[PDB]
Amino acid sequence: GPLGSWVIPPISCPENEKGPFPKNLVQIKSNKDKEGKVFYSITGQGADTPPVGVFIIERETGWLKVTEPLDRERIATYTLFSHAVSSNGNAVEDPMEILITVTD
Amino acid sequence: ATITQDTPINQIFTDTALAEKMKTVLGKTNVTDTVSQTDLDQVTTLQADRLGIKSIDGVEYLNNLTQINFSNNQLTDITPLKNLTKLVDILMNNNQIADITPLANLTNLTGLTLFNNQITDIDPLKNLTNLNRLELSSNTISDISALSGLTSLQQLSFSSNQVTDLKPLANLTTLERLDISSNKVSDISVLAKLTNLESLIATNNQISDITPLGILTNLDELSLNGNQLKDIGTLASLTNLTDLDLANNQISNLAPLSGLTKLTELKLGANQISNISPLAGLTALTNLELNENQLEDISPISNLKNLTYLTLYFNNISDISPVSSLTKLQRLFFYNNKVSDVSSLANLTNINWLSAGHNQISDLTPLANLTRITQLGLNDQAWTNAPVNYKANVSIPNTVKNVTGALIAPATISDGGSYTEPDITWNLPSYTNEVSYTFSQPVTIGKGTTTFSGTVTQPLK
Ligand SMILES: [Ca+2]
Ligand SMILES: [Cl-]
Repeated sequence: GPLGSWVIPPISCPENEKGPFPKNLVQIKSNKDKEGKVFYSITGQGADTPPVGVFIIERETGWLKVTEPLDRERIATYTLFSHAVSSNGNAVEDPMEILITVTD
Repeated sequence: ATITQDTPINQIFTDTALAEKMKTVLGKTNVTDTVSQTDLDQVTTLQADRLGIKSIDGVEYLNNLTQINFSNNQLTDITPLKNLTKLVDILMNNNQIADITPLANLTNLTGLTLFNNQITDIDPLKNLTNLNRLELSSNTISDISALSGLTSLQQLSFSSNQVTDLKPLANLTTLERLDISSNKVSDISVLAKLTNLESLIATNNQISDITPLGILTNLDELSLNGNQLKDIGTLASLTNLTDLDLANNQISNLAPLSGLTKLTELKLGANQISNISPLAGLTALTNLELNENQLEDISPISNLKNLTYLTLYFNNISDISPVSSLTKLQRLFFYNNKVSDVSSLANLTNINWLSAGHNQISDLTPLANLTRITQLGLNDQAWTNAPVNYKANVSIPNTVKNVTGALIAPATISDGGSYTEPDITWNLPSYTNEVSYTFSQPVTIGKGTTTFSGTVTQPLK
């Protein structure tokens, strides 16, 4: 199923956060990291399409980071997808849709 | 630096992307329409992020600029910034910037954002003493000596560089928020000076000694994920902590955590813990992560009435029933344990993520009303029956029951055996020590879909 070996906490970030940026939100994890290295990426609006790069993921460690303060009455939500590959480029997981809620 | 006579925008701003912007910013229909110096003087802020800008030639003529965002461009050269001394704030992350000497005299700066460039030498920062926020992650900095007089700093990152030596932080006693993650940091003794630290992030380093943190009593967030921590006795002094990340270390003794009752997130996965009794008064937890340890008795967890997120995967757990107390669980992970009876999970009305693969689960009926599930996992169960006596015609009951309450027919059956509900029947000529069977059955509960699968071993006497 879509779950696969995904392990991911719910994601909601306050608007007007203080630096320093980038700021860690959650660590995205595949439990297939037990068979070998997994490499992490994200796609979606806020990620690879406008506004690009509001969210980034560290490609060894799966740290999902916001790179600037958010404003709730501009975009109150964001939908991304996570991705896990092996050294070989192979998907070890089915991309997971991630909801990021901007909070008070 | 100033234009005299009306001049086409596209002749001040040589960048296609940037003349396009400055056309609008200055209020003009065409990139060729002229502007004078007075037009240019009135631009005091500029948001030119994410415009694919390759050059900022021309920005020197905006002498009254106080605040700029050119993040997420393709800038390398930033020399047109040299004389813009009224600048107070620069956001310039995610460029291809190598040389920052043009910043050297931008003495009025309070905010300087340079992460994701290719910067090595930060010596041009040294005179920027009005700085209170500085961000330098994801560059190639080995030496932070140039931060030593930056004694107005409050917020400071240089995660993901190659800085071992934190000595140059010693006098930055104004710091409140620091990130030193992914560096080659072993020795955090200097951080003992940073008495005003409220947030410290130091993931993916080589820190084994945390006694420097002891007098850092204003810390409310600490992340020491992926270190070589074992003795965390020091943490018992940090009573303001609300967010503690200690995953991927060597920690077994949690008693120093017991009094840290303001914690709402604790991460402790991939450690060496068998005892979680020190955790039981932390009733304000919403997130707890306890995966990849040595757990068996998780009964201390029943106290933690507020948890919405719990990880428990890769332990030695048989009795899952303490979690049934935790009425507000939305995501539960226990892949790779020894759980059989999942019926206590019945009282988890709010569960969305149920991750229960590689356990000893034969019966899904008690999960039938868990209809908010949107992510499910149940594959690769296994169990070994108590042995039964070898007979040439030995037979055992299929016990594997789907969520509907119907038995799932075996997928395969060893030794040429065969099935007629409910029974599996072998036809075995000579003694054999064991027979087996597999099952594999796609299933959806609410909206979470998995394959429920397993291998059942039957030893024979
Ligand atoms: Ca792990
Ligand atoms: Cl972990």
